[PDB]
Order: sequence, then C-alpha cells, then structure tokens
Amino acid sequence: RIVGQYYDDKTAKLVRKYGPGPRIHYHVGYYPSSEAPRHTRDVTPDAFRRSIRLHQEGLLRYAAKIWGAEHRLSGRILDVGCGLGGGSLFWAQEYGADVTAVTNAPEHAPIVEGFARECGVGGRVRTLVCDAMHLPLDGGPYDAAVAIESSGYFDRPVWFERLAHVLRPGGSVCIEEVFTTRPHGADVWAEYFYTKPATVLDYAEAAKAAGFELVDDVDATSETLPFWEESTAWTKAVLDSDSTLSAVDRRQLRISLMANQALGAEWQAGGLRLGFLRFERK
Amino acid sequence: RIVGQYYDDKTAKLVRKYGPGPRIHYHVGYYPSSEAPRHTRDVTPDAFRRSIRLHQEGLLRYAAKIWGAEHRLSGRILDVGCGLGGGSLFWAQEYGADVTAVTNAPEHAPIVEGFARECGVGGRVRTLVCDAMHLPLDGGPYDAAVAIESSGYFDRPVWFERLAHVLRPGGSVCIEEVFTTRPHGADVWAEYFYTKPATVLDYAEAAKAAGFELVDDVDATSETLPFWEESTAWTKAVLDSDSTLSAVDRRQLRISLMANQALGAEWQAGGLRLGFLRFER
Amino acid sequence: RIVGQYYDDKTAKLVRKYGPGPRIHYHVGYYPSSEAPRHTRDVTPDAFRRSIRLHQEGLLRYAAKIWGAEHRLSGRILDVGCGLGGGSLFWAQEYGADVTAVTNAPEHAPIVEGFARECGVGGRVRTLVCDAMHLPLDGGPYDAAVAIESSGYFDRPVWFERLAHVLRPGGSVCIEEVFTTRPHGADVWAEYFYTKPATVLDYAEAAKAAGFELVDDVDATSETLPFWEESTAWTKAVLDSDSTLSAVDRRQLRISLMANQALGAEWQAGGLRLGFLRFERK
Amino acid sequence: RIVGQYYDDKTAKLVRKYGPGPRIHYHVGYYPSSEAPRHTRDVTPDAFRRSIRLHQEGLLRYAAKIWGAEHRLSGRILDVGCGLGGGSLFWAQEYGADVTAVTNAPEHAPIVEGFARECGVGGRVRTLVCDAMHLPLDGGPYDAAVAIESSGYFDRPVWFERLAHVLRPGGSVCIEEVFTTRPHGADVWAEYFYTKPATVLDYAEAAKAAGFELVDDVDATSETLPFWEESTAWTKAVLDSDSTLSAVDRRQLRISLMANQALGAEWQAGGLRLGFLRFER
Amino acid sequence: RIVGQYYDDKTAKLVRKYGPGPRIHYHVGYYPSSEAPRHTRDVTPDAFRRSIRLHQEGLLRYAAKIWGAEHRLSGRILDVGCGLGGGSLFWAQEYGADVTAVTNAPEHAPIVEGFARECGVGGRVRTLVCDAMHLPLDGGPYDAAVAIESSGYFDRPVWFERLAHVLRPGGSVCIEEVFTTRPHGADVWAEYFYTKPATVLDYAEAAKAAGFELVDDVDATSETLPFWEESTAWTKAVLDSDSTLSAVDRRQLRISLMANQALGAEWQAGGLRLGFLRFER
Amino acid sequence: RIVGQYYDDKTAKLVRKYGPGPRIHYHVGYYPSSEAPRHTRDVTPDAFRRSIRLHQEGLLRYAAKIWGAEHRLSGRILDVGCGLGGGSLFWAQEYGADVTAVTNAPEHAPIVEGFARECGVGGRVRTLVCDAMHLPLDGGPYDAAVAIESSGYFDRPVWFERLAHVLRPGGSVCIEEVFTTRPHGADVWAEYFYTKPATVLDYAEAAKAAGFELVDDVDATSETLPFWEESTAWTKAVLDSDSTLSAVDRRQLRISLMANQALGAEWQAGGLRLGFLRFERK
Ligand SMILES: Nc1ncnc2c1ncn2[C@@H]1O[C@H](CSCC[C@H](N)C(=O)O)[C@@H](O)[C@H]1O
Ligand SMILES: Nc1ncnc2c1ncn2[C@@H]1O[C@H](CSCC[C@H](N)C(=O)O)[C@@H](O)[C@H]1O
Ligand SMILES: Nc1ncnc2c1ncn2[C@@H]1O[C@H](CSCC[C@H](N)C(=O)O)[C@@H](O)[C@H]1O
Ligand SMILES: Nc1ncnc2c1ncn2[C@@H]1O[C@H](CSCC[C@H](N)C(=O)O)[C@@H](O)[C@H]1O
Ligand SMILES: Nc1ncnc2c1ncn2[C@@H]1O[C@H](CSCC[C@H](N)C(=O)O)[C@@H](O)[C@H]1O
Ligand SMILES: Nc1ncnc2c1ncn2[C@@H]1O[C@H](CSCC[C@H](N)C(=O)O)[C@@H](O)[C@H]1O
Repeated sequence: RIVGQYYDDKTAKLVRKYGPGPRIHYHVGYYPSSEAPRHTRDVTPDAFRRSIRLHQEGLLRYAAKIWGAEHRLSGRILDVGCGLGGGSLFWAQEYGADVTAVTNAPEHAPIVEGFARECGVGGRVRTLVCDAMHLPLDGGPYDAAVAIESSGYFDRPVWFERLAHVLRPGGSVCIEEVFTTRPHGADVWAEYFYTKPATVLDYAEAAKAAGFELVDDVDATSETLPFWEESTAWTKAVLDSDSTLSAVDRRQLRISLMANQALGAEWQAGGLRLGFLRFERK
Repeated sequence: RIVGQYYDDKTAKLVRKYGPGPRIHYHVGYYPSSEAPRHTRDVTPDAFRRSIRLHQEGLLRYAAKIWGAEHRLSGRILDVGCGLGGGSLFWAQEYGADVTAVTNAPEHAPIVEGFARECGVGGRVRTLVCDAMHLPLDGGPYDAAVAIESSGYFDRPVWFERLAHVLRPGGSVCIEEVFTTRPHGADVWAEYFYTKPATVLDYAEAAKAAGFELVDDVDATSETLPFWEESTAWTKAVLDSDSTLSAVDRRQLRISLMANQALGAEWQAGGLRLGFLRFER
Repeated sequence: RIVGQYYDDKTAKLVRKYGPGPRIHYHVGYYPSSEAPRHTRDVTPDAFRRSIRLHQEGLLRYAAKIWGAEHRLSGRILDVGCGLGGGSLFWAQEYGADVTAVTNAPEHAPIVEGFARECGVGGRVRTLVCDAMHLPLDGGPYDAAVAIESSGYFDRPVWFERLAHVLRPGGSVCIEEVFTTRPHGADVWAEYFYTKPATVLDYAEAAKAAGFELVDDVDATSETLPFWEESTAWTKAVLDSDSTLSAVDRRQLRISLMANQALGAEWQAGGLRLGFLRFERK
Repeated sequence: RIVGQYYDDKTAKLVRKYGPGPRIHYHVGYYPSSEAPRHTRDVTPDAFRRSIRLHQEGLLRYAAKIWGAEHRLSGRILDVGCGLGGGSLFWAQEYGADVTAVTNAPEHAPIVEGFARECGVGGRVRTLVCDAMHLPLDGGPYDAAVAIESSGYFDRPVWFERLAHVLRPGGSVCIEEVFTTRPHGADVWAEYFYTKPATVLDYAEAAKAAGFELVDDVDATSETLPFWEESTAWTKAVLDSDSTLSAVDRRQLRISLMANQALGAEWQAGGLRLGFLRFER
Repeated sequence: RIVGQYYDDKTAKLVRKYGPGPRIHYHVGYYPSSEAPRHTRDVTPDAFRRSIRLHQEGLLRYAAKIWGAEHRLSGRILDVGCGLGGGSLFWAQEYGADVTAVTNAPEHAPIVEGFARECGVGGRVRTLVCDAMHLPLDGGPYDAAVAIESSGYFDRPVWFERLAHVLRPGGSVCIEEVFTTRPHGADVWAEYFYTKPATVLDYAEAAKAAGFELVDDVDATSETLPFWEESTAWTKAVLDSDSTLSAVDRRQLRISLMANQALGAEWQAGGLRLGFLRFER
Repeated sequence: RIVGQYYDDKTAKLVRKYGPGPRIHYHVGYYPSSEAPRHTRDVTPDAFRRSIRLHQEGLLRYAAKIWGAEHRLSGRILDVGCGLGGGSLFWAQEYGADVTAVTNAPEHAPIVEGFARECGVGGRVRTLVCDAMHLPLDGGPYDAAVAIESSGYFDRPVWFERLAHVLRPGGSVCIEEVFTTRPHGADVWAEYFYTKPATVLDYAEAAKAAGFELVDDVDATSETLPFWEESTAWTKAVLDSDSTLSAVDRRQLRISLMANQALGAEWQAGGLRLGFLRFERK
C-alpha cells in the first residue's frame, strides 16, 4: 500500500536510531529479566542506541533458540518484511540460511544487498520488492518463513495460503508479532504503525485453513516492555543534547517521544501481547 | 516560513475538528470550573466538537472580560495570527471593533474574508498575508493588538518593536499563550507545534525594550487543562466511529491522539503556564 | 554589478540583525563617547540589537546636526544607496524631505515603499532601482543628495558628474563613508563588502572636477569604533543562545563574527577613517 | 549531505591553494619547531603554497612515524574522507598499502582516481562515493582506517560501529582531528567548516562502545598553529599580487582571510586541541 | 558574625591606612577623571594616604550630588555599616542630618561616638551595635538609609524587609556597592572581604518584594579603578620606607599588596560593577 | 621565630594541596621543558595536585642528578628545613641516606616520623625541632647537608659557620633556593613567605667565610615557572568546584590565588632566580 512509501521515507530515522553497522534491526528488543538496564555512566543517545541494538539482537537470538533455528532456519527460508536486513543477515550468518528478503519499501532492498555484500553473504541473501500477499516466488519449496513484526501488515487468511504453496510439508512459519488479547487492545500500535493486529486465534484460524498447525505459542509481552523505556530514553537524550536540530526534526522527535509513551502505556495495559508463534505446514 | 506552509496543510483537518461555524477557533478551550463536562450517552465526534467549540468561544469571552474589551478591544485592532478568523470575527461582532487580521498562511486569508461577509462585518475585517514581524504600518495607528496562541511563533523583541510603531500610546497588547515556567517546560508543545515558548519575564523584558508596560498577568493553566481531555476524546470518537477512514488519515488521527496525550501530561507537569497578559504602550 | 545580488541575498540577515520596525539601518553606529555601552542586566541578542539600532539612529541625528538638515536636507533630496529605507524615512519624517531612494538591489525597493506607506510618508518617498552612476533621474533639480555608506560602491569622478547635472547650484552632497588614510588601510572593509574606499583627497578631486567644493570634513573614526564591539557581541549572543540554528546558519554567523573582529581590528589600526563630508555645488 | 555539496563547490578554490601535485592535501600543516619559516624576499602566492604543501606532507610523514605506518598502515586500509586523495596516494606510495578512499563529494572521486593512475598506483587505490557512516563492508576486512581531519564530520558512535565490522581484530584506527578541550572551544572551526568537534574522551567512549581501545594520544596544537600564519599569508599574497581578480573571488578570498584570522586566534586560545589518536580493535 | 570579629581585628591596620581624621573612611575612592594623580617626588606613605582619603571623601561628595542629599539625606537616617564613622560624620556635618550608625563591630562603636563629639555633632549621631538584618525599629521612622560598601554583607531580601518597616513611605535607600555583572565576577572581592556580591537585578528584586522602587542606577567602575593603584602604591610605600616593621606586619602588608593586585585586576576584567543605587519606598 | 608558628598553622593546607601519601613536598616543581602540562581530560583539583606532586618529585630527582646523590647524598646527611619529610624520605629511600630532619615547626616532626615508620625508614630518618642556626647537632660529622627552599629563613654567615663544624672536609652543602638577581627582585616572595632572599654572591661570601667553595651554580628559573600556573590552576579548581567551602576557607583560597598570581608575575620579571647551589667544605 502507502505503507511502502511510509517505510521508504523513514529510512533516514531508522539508520539514525538503529544503525549503523551492517545489521540494523527494526523490531522491539528482548530483555529476559523484564527490566530495562540502568544507564548511569553514559546517558548519551549512543548509549541507549547500543543497548537497543544489543537487545534487538537478543530478540533474534531468543527466537532462534525457541524455534531451534539450527535445523529449522538453516535451510532455504523466506524473510518476509525484512526491514533493512538485520534479521536477514542474522539467519544467513548465524545459521547459514539462504534468504529471500521481501519488502514493499523499494528504497530498502538496495540497502540490504549492500549489507549482505558487506558481510560476505551476498550469494546467500536475495531481495525482492513486492507485496507479500501477491508475491510470485520462484525458488522452489522453501524450508521455512520468518516474519519479525511484519505480519501485522498482511491479510492473514490470504498470506498463509501463499505460504502453503511455497513451503514444503513440515516447514515452519515463525512469527514474532503484536497481537490483541482484548478488542482494541493494540489500537495505539495499530493506528500509529498502519498495522492491523489480530488475536492469536485469528492467526491460527487462517493458518489452519491453509494447512498449518500451531505448535508453539510464547508470551514475550513482559520481556519486551523495557524496549519502550529505552526507545523513549534515547529520543529524550537526542532532544536534550543535540543543538543542531532543526525545528522540524525536533518536532518529529517530540512526536516520536509522545508516541513511545502512549505505546509503552498500551503495552502494559493488558490489551496486547508480544507473541512468538511457530506454525508447521501439514 | 515552513510554519506558514505547515498551517496551510492542516486547513482541512482543522475545519473538520473545529468547524464549521462562521467562527472556527484554533486555541485551547477555557473551562471555568477546571473540569470537562461529563459527556452523557452521546459520545460522538460531533458531541465533542460542539463542546470544544463551546469552550473555545468561552476563552475569548473570558479574555474579553479580563481585558475589558468594551473599551480596549472595540477600536482599530490587529488580530495577529488570526488562524481561520474565529477570533477576528469575535471582536468585530461582539465588540464592534474594526479588525485587521494578520496571518502567514495565505490559504487561510480567503476563508477569513468569506466568513467576514457571511457575518456582515466584511466591511470591518480585512486580512494581511504577511509575517507578523514585518507588519505594514500603512493603515494608520491601531488601538490594540490581540494574539491568541500565536506569539509562540514570534521573535518577541522584534515583534514588540513593530508593535511600538503601529500602536498608539496607551494601546493595549493582549496575549494568550503557552509560557514556560522553567527550562524545557513546554518542549512537547514547542516541538510539536513549531513554537519557541518563553517565560513571562522574557515577554515583559522584550515589551519593555520597545516601550511597553506589563499591566496584567492571569494564570489559566487549570482552566485549560480539560481541553486536552475533550480534544483527546474527540479524536478517539473519530477513530472509533467511522470505519470509512483511509489508513493514511487513520494514522494521522492516531498520531494526534498520542500527541494530545503527551501534550496534556506536560500541561500538568508544572513546567508550563497557559497565561493571559496585557501590555500598555 | 553583482553587488545588487549580494545586497538582495542578505535581506534576511539585515532584518534579523537590524530590524524590525519601519526604520532598518545598515551603517555603523555613532557612540559620541567613543565607548561601547556596558551591557549587564540583559545580554541577549535583542539587547545588542536595540543598542545597535539606537546608535545607528544616533549616526543619522549626528549627521543632520553637523549638516544642518533643517535647511539643507528638508527639500527635494536624493538618498543614494538607500538600503532598506532607514535613512530615507529619517529625512522624510524628521525634516519633511521629499526623498528619491536609489538602490541596485531590487528586492529592497518594495520593502522601502512598504515602510514608507507604514509611516505615512509614501507621498514623500519614492524608490528607483538602477545603478547610481547611470541613473536617469527625472524630478527636476534636487536640493541635496545623501549617501550613507554607499559611495564606496561608486565611481567617484563619474558619480559627481551625475550629481552636478541634477543638483541646483549651492546644493549639498552629504557623504558618510569609510576612507583610507594610508594605502590598503581599509582592505578588510573593501574586500569583505565589495567596496573600493579611497582617500578624502580622491573624493575632493573628483568632486572639484564636476564643480563641487568641500566645505566640511569630520573624523568620526573613534566615535564609530564601538559599533564593532556591539556588532560582534550580538553575533556571539545569537550563536551562544539560539539552539534552533542550522549548521549552515551557524557557520554564517561564525563567519560574520570572524569578519567583525578583523574589521574592528582594522578600524583602530590607523589606516582607515570614518568620515562625514559635505560638498556644495558651484 | 549539504557538506558533501559544500566540498564539491570548493574544488577549484582548493586546487588553486593546495595543488597541483598529484598529491593535493586538505589538512593543516605540521611545523616541528612550532614556528613558520621566515619567508625571505620571495613572498609570492606560490612561495607560500609551496611551504603550505611542504608541511602538509610533513604532517603525514609525522603521523606515519608515530603510528609506525611500516606495519600498521601498509595493508588494506580505509582512507575515510580522502579529500582530493593526497593522503590516499601517500599511503599507497610511501608504505606500499592498498587504499580504499571514502568521500561524500562525488566530484572529488574522479580526481583521486586520475591521480592514482598518474602515480602508477591506480591498481592499489579505489574510491567509494558514500557516507562514512554507511560503509560497504563487501570488500573484505581491512587492516586499518585512517581519518586525517575528516572525523569532525562523523557520528563517532555510529562510525566506530561501522569500523568494528569492517576492521580485523587488532586493526588500527588512526585519527588526526581538531578536538575540544572545553565547551565551545572550537566554535569558529565548527561553524565555518560544518563540523561537530568533540573531546578526546568523547572519541574514546564511542570507540569503546564499539570494541576499540585508545592506545595513543599526541597533542600537536603547537606544531600546527603556524599553518594559520602561512595560510593567512598565502591569502594576502593573492589579494596583493593579482589585479586580474574578479570582485566576487576577491571577496571570497577576503572572507577566507578574516576566517583564517579568527581560526588562528582560536587555535591559541586554549579551548581547542589538534591531536593524533590511534585505537586498536 | 565571624565578620563582625573580622572587622574588630583590622581596626589598627585600618586607622593606620585611612586615619586619622575625625573622619576615617573604609570604601574605595572616586576619581572623577578615571585616573590616579601622578604622584610627584613625594611618594611616601603619607602622600598616598592623603590622596586615598581625598578621593574617599570625594566618593561621598559625589554620592551626595547624585542622591541630592540636600533633601533626601538631611533628616533622620540610618548609616548601615558605618565603618569607623566617616560616612556617618559626613552626613551629620555636610547635610545637617541626624544619623543612627549601625555596625556589628562593637570595637568600632566607641570610635564613632568619640569622633562625633570631637566634631560637635555627638548630639546628632548615635550608634547601634547590632546586626543590620535585625534592626531595632524603636527609634521611630527614618527618612533614609545609606549603605556605602556594606550591603555585600547583607541578606538583601531580609534587609529590605527590615528597611520597609523602619523607613517612611517615599524614604530613600542609597547604596554604593560592588555588584556582579556575570557569575563569579567578584570572587576575589567576595572571598577576600567575606561578602556575597549579587547583581543589580538581584538587589531590585529583593527591594521590590519589600515594597521598594529602584529609581537610580549609576555605574562608577571606571572612576573607582584607580583606588586600587593608590591603595597598592601606599602599601608599597610602607614596605619600602620603614625598616622598623616586624616580620609579622611586614607579611600582612605583603599579603594586602598581593590582594590589591588581584582585586584591581578583577575590577577591570569586566565581571564586576561598582555601582550607586537609590530605591524609594 | 614566629615562622615556626606560621609553618605549624598551615599544616592543614599543605596536606590538602600537596598530600596525601607518605611523601608530601613543599617546594616548587621542576618542569624540564619550561612549559606547564596541558590539562584537558581532567581539570579537577586532584589533577593539578598530582601534577604538582609529580613535578615536585621531579625537582628532587633533578637535584640528585646534578648533585650526584649516589655518592654525595647517600651517607649521613642533614635535611635542614625538612617540611613534612618529603625530601627526607626521598634521600633515605632513593639513596639510602641516614637523615637528620630539622625543623622549627614542632607540629611537623611527628608527621615526619609517622611517614618514615610508614615507608620503613624510621631507623634511618630522625627529626629534631630547633632553630637551624642554634641547633646542637650530636651525630658526629655529617657527609652533607641539603636545604630545599629553607635557607631563605637562615642567617647565611652564621648558618655556614654551623655547617663547617658538623660537616667533614669535602662534604657538600646542597641548596635549592630563591635568590635575588636585582635588589628587591624577590620582594613578593620574601614578604609573603617571611623569607630574606639574597644574591648568589651573598651566599658565596658567607660560605667562603666559613670555609666552603662554590662548585656548582645552576639556573632553574625557567624550569620552575610552570609551577605557578599549576599552583594557581589548582587553587581555582578548588574554589570553582567544592561547594562545601566556608566563607573563611574560600577567602584564604582566594588570598592564595591572588598571591600565586603576583608570585608568578615576579618569577618572570627577571629580578629573581631559582637556583641550585652546591658548596664543598675546605
Ligand atoms: N504489504 C507488505 N508486503 C511486504 N512487506 C511489507 C508489507 N508491509 C510492510 N512490509 C515490511 O515489513 C517490515 C516491517 S518492520 C521490519 C521487520 C524486520 N524483519 C526486522 O525486525 O528487522 C518492513 O520491512 C516493511 O517494509
Ligand atoms: N510568522 C508568523 N506571522 C504571522 N502569523 C503567523 C506566523 N506564524 C504563525 N502565525 C499564525 O498564528 C496563528 C497561530 S494558531 C491561530 C490562533 C488564532 N487566533 C485562533 O485562536 O484561532 C496561525 O494563524 C498561524 O498561521
Ligand atoms: N552601484 C550601486 N548603485 C546604486 N546603489 C548601490 C550600488 N551599489 C551598492 N548600492 C547600495 O548602497 C547601499 C549600501 S548600505 C545602505 C546604506 C543606507 N543608506 C543606510 O545606511 O541605512 C545598499 O542599499 C546597496 O544596495
Ligand atoms: N559524511 C561524510 N562521509 C564521507 N566523507 C565525508 C563526510 N563528510 C565529509 N567527508 C570528507 O572528509 C574530508 C574532510 S577534509 C579532507 C581530509 C583529507 N584526508 C586531507 O587531509 O586532504 C573531505 O573529503 C570530505 O568530503
Ligand atoms: N551583618 C552586619 N550588620 C551590621 N553591619 C555590618 C554587618 N556586616 C558588616 N557590617 C559593617 O559594614 C561595614 C562595611 S565597610 C565600612 C563601610 C563604611 N560606610 C565606610 O565606607 O567607611 C563595616 O562597618 C562592617 O562592620
Ligand atoms: N629558622 C628555622 N630553623 C629551622 N627550620 C626552619 C627555620 N625556618 C623555617 N624552617 C623550615 O624550613 C622549611 C621551609 S619549606 C620545607 C622544605 C622541604 N625540604 C621540602 O621542600 O619539602 C619548613 O620546614 C620550615 O619549618
């Protein structure tokens, strides 16, 4: 949709906040203690940035553990909604996977190829720019598909049909996602990020219809709540310190801070769930 | 500047929220009991817009009370940052004043003029598409200048210099504004609305250096804090009610809700003051 | 020349620094004690701005005194190199003069008409945009011409010929200007402002050739030196306080500060002279 | 950004001052006795350019001494902010290094390549027109990275993160830069050259957070202060010598003289430090 | 407090420097041409003491001019921090005023009284050994209060509160003092003389909160800077002239010279202002 | 004299400024480059303190070098005017000397015994509290005497007679001292510190009378000038940072700063000399 233009235009802010390096993640970070680190020695934007980065990697490491990526994500896999390729390179390098990276933000694909060349995995990571519900996917059967915080953009009934045609029997669909637990329980997240979160039931119903079984359903809501404290704290540090900010840039950072507070309030209100689902194709 | 274009762009989203009147207002509302009305069983967008418009009108009635608009605001006045003309029309109609309405949003100028005719005061209300800190003084001396929530956009020293030359001696400068009470006290407000809020002392110093005497200072922070609850409710009523909203306007509305939530929290955090000021030349 | 484009493009900085109001001056200020005021209660940019403005008006008041503007500048006069009209309105209002305001910066003429309307002298102040050495000047004989800090842009032999045709006998040419006293003694001023300052002899030679006599020659170098301290101090205050400055705006202010220091050093090196000349047409 | 365009624009005024070589350098000179040569009876522009170029070359010789470029700077290195390639060529020729020269001025990239061929090291020197804080890591691990007067343009935390991924363990990061020694100590330098200078501690903190160890810190403020006297003299020699200078370029030269005068004063005011740093991964 | 004892201790070293008069003054001198007299071929301690005493007297004559002591300082006044009574006697004799002289140095009170008799105004000059911020109001309303170089020792808010109750409406408060013009601008002065100097704004704020209006503000920094040269010269003339000085008093004199040298440097550094202020109740 | 009471009472300030540890020096520091170090990373009082301490040790190391302490100061020696024992322990430990430490400040002797016990040299360092010109010195002939910045307190004719009786033939008198080169050229130093500096001629005349020859005369004025910059800078840092200072303590620090500036000005005025003399007994 317009979401590809919305993801295009914030390329600059993502590299500012979640860069640099070759692996830039754009998803919430995982704090296995449900507590944000205390930042004392160093309260500059770069301190929160590196802490956000490290715990965003912690999210991937945690997922590969509970999903047993050693055998389930080491083969030929789809990285649906790849962002800037942080996840894509993570599977390619940590588990040797051959990755097809999918995005509807064209500005992003060349960045992912750059970063893959960079780490030397350009022969095992490929991008393609299309909608993930209409994608023609040459590349034979894939052993798995991973969606880190992108399935909220998808039509789930139709998306799971798509994956049923391109995933071999017994292949996995691994989803990290914001879900509702009550109705409207993720509205702040939904309206601000142009997503349409549903319940875990909705995902399971749509996946069952296309021939997938739910084999794992993990609640990481409490372990990802600290991400909003760090995300907020970073935004405050930039506003507080950098005096080269134009009035326009300063207002976007302000709007980002205002949103991070309302998102963090929602996260703990009990109406949403940060989940890790894994489906197996029947 | 980019602000004048920023006001141009939000003309439609702002007639939706605060229209249609012939008076559309773009300032916080004044709730004299310092609490929003409990909204009954009608919690639709129009129920809240009507309440927002009501207390927006009340803010001007209250300003007119404490300023004694009978004598001070009933002559040849500048409406500096007229928005969509709601304040301009107010002074023309309720106090028989002749009003020159200044803005840097050129799209808003026709709207103020069209509404001036439909009220039959088009012969008492002209517009000036210019910067407030470069005001044409041809147009003779003015009796007073009123700035309802616009002066956070101004270079106060320079603006008061301009006012010192266009305003007769004893002329009043009537200001409603968000001021700081401490450093960084209005940062959400400042960074979201593209303003540079300053303290009351800052304003009095700049006015003095241009020959102006601060003669009145009222704190109305408590009475305007409920505006954020009604403004937040209206936004929720829209996201909740109409499922024929495009994803793009649904996301803009969402961002406004997060903003209103951050803005109202800062309104009560202590660092900010919604104030009413009057200077005399 | 290109000087009109150079004067056009700094319209923004002049209003920032020497505005607002209706009378914006762009010339050095006059401090009759040869001492800059001590700024203590208020060291914000607006304090220095108002002090610069007030002493720039002091320059005009001082000039009208030593030039006896009551009879010499109350008639029909040429304001050559009018800037933004500060001088022009000053003669029009203080002494009732009918002013023809001349500039080679077209962006500036509409600003001067605006300010003249503003003060109600639009029937007694007119602009025309041309080079001051090729100007066709309808408007009969003029009783005087005033040039506040503009004659450094002119060919003096040719300019004085021009004034000899349009000034009645016994009319005055009033010049405030930077002059050299030694060779190269105004080079910092000259190269930075695109002027060509000469000596007082050079001016007198060129004016004698076209039929003018030098009747007054005043040295205001010491009374205008404090202007550089205030001009510098303002520039520092803006840089020090305003945190909305872009890197580009901050570098121009820095470059302005660097120039104000070198100009202030030149001013006192003994090589230049801030002069007030008055010539009478023979 | 606007900086990369700002470097594009001054290509001609900078080949005039520091060319023609095949090595053109755009960093201060190093005067080991901390004083400029007394210039004899030849005080022409070329006399000063030759002296400027001499000590610019000496700065790289001195950096190569204290860094031991024999082993640390003789492999596959990044030349981050290569200017017109003078430093790049230096490492290729004097230390038999293979050099990838990074800039954000696209006009400068052909000039660096052309000069790499004319020296016969075009097979040891490639260019990368990109931002330094988004460096292509395809191109294998590098031995070291050198930044002569470019890092004031960088986001140091982010830049060191990028370096942590492109540089082998034990790889060196060699920096010559203007640092602050106190707040606002390099403001003339910063506001004129579009940099954000920071202290040595700032640099070590950002390097640490990316796994880098500060292993060397040399103060060369005294030895580089005369550069401003030679740079100022050159400019004066040009304004003084050639009367076939257009008013526009005569005014640009004049502004550079006022700048050099303000820059050299700040160099001795205490608030700034011209330093040489080396980090190890 | 310890200050009142600190004034007690320097009674002899201060009669030596500024005596014997019947008027001994302990404030800087006022040099109307802003330069010390060139001292001829007599450069003895008494030559300089005479010059110091001369311009100390002139400071009070000048204060009396700008304050119009004819009407404002010729009634029932407080001399707050009277020192050794030189200012007290001045107002009694030159302006026919009745003076209540306040100090916290109990040793100084007899000296002020003895000198009041020897001038024949002992019936117009009484003393009050107390703290200035706890003044006995029994003694009826006063016409004015004058504080020559004593108010740096006061809690200004509290002091002005006390003044608001002892001074009739329209009563004047006349102050000569070292003020700051910027933070830390009078630190040598403050730390050596045990004062807490504040800005002129600080003083006006505290006076306002007690119902006082600042009506006059004169800067006399230039005219009092030579005092430090004469005060330094006097000290040198003493160390140089008399070889029957004990090592202990020779070291005290030496320390005073280093102090005067540091004090006079700070007087011209910009951070300080010797000012004359008048408030009206 | 009263000088012992003056040295007693500033025990507190010396430990604050030149402590802690076991070796506290009270003499100027030696900067072999004639340049004070640039303090940038750390401008707290402790940075200047440690730099002052290190260069005060540098003074002793420099003296032992030019005096060849390996054989001239390793034997049984007098440390006249020992301060808090910094010099005394330095000879005892670095060259194995047996030290008799002399002072007229009794508060100081127990501090020196404490510090000697501390370093384990209590059997080779002894204090005695008396005037250095009337001292009965049991302890046989001494091989040398050292006076670091104390001889300014002594009657030189009489003091050298004293040393002639207690020093074996060929023994050394090693003096570090402020000397005048012009008359009054050390007055600031003299009056502030209760010393009576004389010229090098005066010292040589008095030492010749008691049977000593001047064999070495070194000018260290330029190498010790940076000490005043550091001493001043420390005093400023304490005043600037510590907010627990009483008004009385703050005024003494101020008075100290005022003195350090006038002492530093004197040091470079050309009227005084920081000298290292060595005399040999005939
Ligand atoms: N309709 C659609 N089809 C394909 N990709 C989409 C899409 N809508 C959104 N996306 C992509 O989904 C991603 C959401 S955030 C990126 C997530 C990334 N895997 C990470 O965690 O690092 C973006 O890359 C966005 O471009
Ligand atoms: N620089 C500028 N010059 C003139 N008007 C400006 C301005 N910057 C902002 N404004 C105007 O000031 C107004 C701010 S909000 C509108 C306030 C209006 N009185 C009301 O209460 O409805 C807008 O009209 C905006 O366009
Ligand atoms: N060749 C030329 N012909 C006419 N005007 C010129 C000119 N060159 C420069 N000027 C004008 O001379 C002025 C110099 S500064 C403006 C001076 C003004 N009178 C004041 O003091 O307020 C500018 O207005 C500039 O546009
Ligand atoms: N963001 C950025 N990314 C990459 N290079 C940059 C940059 N910003 C500035 N630079 C480059 O850094 C250099 C700064 S000055 C040139 C330094 C060069 N080593 C020499 O001494 O000659 C310029 O080449 C400039 O274009
Ligand atoms: N707390 C206090 N209460 C009353 N007097 C005080 C005081 N602290 C200081 N003073 C006095 O104020 C005077 C300061 S200096 C003496 C000033 C005197 N008017 C003159 O010019 O000679 C001293 O007399 C001192 O004792
Ligand atoms: N008349 C006297 N007799 C003996 N010692 C004296 C003296 N007068 C001063 N002194 C001592 O001389 C010393 C001067 S400063 C201390 C110097 C010490 N050697 C050091 O550099 O670390 C003090 O210890 C002081 O007490």
